[PDB]
Amino acid sequence: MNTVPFTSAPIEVTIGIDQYSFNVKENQPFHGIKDIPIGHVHVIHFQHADNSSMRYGYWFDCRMGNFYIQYDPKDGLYKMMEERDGAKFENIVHNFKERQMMVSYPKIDEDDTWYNLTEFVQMDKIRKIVRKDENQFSYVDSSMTTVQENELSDPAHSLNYTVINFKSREAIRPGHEMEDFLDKSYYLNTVMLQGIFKNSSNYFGELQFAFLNAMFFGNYGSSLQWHAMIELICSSATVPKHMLDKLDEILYYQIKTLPEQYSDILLNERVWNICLYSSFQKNSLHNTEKIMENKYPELL
Amino acid sequence: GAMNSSNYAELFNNDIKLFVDDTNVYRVTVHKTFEGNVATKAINGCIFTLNPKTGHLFLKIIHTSVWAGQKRLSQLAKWKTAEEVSALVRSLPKEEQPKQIIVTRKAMLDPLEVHMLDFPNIAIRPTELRLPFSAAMSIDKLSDVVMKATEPQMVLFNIYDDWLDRISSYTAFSRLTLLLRALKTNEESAKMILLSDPTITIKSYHLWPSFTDEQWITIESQMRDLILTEYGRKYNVNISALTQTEIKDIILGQN
Ligand SMILES: C[C@H]1CN(C(=O)Cc2ccsc2)CCO1
Ligand SMILES: C[C@H]1CN(C(=O)Cc2ccsc2)CCO1
Repeated sequence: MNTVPFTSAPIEVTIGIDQYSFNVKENQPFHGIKDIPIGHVHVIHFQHADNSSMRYGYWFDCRMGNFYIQYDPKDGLYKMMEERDGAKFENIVHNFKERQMMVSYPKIDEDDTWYNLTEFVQMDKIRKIVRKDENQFSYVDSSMTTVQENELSDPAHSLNYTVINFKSREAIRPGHEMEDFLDKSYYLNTVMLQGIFKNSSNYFGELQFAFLNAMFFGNYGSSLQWHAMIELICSSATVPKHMLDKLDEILYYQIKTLPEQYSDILLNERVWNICLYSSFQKNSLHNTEKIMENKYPELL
Repeated sequence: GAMNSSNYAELFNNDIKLFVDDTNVYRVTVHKTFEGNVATKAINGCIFTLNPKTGHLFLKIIHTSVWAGQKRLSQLAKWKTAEEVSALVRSLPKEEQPKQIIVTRKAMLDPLEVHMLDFPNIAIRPTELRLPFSAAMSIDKLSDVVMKATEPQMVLFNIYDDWLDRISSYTAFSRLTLLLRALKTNEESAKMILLSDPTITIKSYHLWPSFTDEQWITIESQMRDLILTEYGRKYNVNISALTQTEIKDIILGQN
């Protein structure tokens, strides 16, 4: 189990760690988060008490280095940093645990939620979507735009998700216009899976990362990407049986974790009704259809 | 965006544009089978692709053989229409290609947009006007060439005959839409109006009779009356009680 030490908490803030959250008061004796499960990516995120504007946060993997948080009073935010001096790091870390100045990552043993939301999410792929190579962790916030949003403005600060566009020459073979538009199997299987993502695991990891950035930061472009990647599969007549079964599980845990009160803004009514009731896969997503119908019947 | 009454004049500007109407592409007769079930028989159809500024009509004849062995024909017809409009554009020199294509039915938008992805600078637009181009098959010489076709074929017409020598395209389009609206509302009476007079004939290279300017004013009046007459027969309205303001709106409201 790993630890993320905070130099201090000079401003009142709600802190997120994966699907958990807790409040820290202005100048409260908080020195970080302990017992973080090794083996998964994680996200530590922030919403200032005095300005809910800009949720922001950091994707990280404790296996890739020793990371800590320190507030920057000039830039006005909690920043992640890497500590290269391992013995300094272990030393400070031990002092705060001995003083019980850290919150414990609160993983119930029955619970597989975080794994099931991040099964296919890899830090290496995150770092290709979020380009900032000098750091091993990745900053995301509520306002960051996607490369596709910028096509339809600062390129350094963008989310470089894979562009999906159903009315694009990439999606549509000359001569197969009706076929390729009404059945997106070519675009899914040959262009995206074989061509760009190489395998379904990488496709699902992007889908899961887009969902998490939509949920944790209210990032609109991420929400668009999550829905595009679902719709692409649901609108394909030919999908490997194992991908459909995995997608059903992925979506089930996503719908299960979504805060009920954010469903009106995080779920696209058109996409979900199409996917669940009209698409080629309308009968292939049993678990997702059941939780959707019992939890958000309004949306349908 | 969409084309409606606020931007009427854009149709008659110098930016090449075409209307595409797909309402006569997939045509059927419905009949009873020997077993008492119902079946359809396709008949020849046509794409109606019109430049409203010049009158040029690209009439692609859709022979019933294009449907052989196909499923979901009403859906296919939209894509076939789009395929053929795309092929027409690509066949035209660059300086003749349209800047805008206006589809009379919004179901044509995605089919045409997808087929035209290679032409990102051509705008595909809907229209709120209810244009009566379905009545094209009430123009005898168009209906004839469609029903006689034994293979796919493109035929070119000027749907304004020689009118543009004497009137503007805004007036020519107004005359065409009034004629088509009347033929759609009461085809027998409209043809009676157009052909009642033996002394006025249709030139071999024309679609409509050779009316003088004054006779066109008479014909246009008789067509508005036909639209008003049918309007009253339909809704059981005494037309005699109607005021001129009420009439403009009834006739204008049809398109
Ligand atoms: C540089 C600062 C860091 N600080 C911290 O508390 C944050 C920290 C924890 C482990 S590594 C960094 C204490 C004094 O030394
Ligand atoms: C010049 C105008 C003509 N128009 C019409 O529909 C006129 C019309 C209306 C009812 S019977 C005839 C379409 C837009 O352009």
